[PDB]
Amino acid sequence: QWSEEVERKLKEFVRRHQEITQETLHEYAQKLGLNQQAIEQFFREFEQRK
Amino acid sequence: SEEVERKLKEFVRRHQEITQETLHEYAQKLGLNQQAIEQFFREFEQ
Amino acid sequence: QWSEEVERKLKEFVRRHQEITQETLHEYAQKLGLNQQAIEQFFR
Amino acid sequence: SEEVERKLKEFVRRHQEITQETLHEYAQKLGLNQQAIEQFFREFEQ
Repeated sequence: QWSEEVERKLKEFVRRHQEITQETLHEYAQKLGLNQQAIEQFFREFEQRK
Repeated sequence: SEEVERKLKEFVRRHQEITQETLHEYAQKLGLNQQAIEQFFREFEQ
Repeated sequence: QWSEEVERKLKEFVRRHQEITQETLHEYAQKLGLNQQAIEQFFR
Repeated sequence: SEEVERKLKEFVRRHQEITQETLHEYAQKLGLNQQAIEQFFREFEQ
């Protein structure tokens, strides 16, 4: 035990938990952004054909 | 008619709004939980 | 050297994160469901 | 009317798949992080 190494490891666990969450939420929003662009494009293409 | 076009576009807009609001709420709740554990480590170290 | 309080706080952090996720997903499904049933009940 | 409704079906399906896959990936990454701290503590075992 090093109260030091243990403290370091716990703090890194908490930091990484937040890092993983932020990276996930951004990726999710990006992929949703793309799915939304796609259905918008369909609506336009459908209208063009009217 | 253009009425179908209206309802379908609104369905999609509401789907997006629900998604946006819920993602914001989720991030806020997770952020408070994160604040809580970080505050605990600060206090504990003091 | 071992802190039960630190152990329990960390386990609660992880528990609350899971709970927030499960509750958020459930709420998200409810809200999307209300919206879907509206577009369906528009017809006709 | 029907062809638009079917295309909206695929949008809704795709949004569900994006959400489900994102949740799986998120769980996997948090899992690795939790496993790492668990492994650190198992080093204290005789």
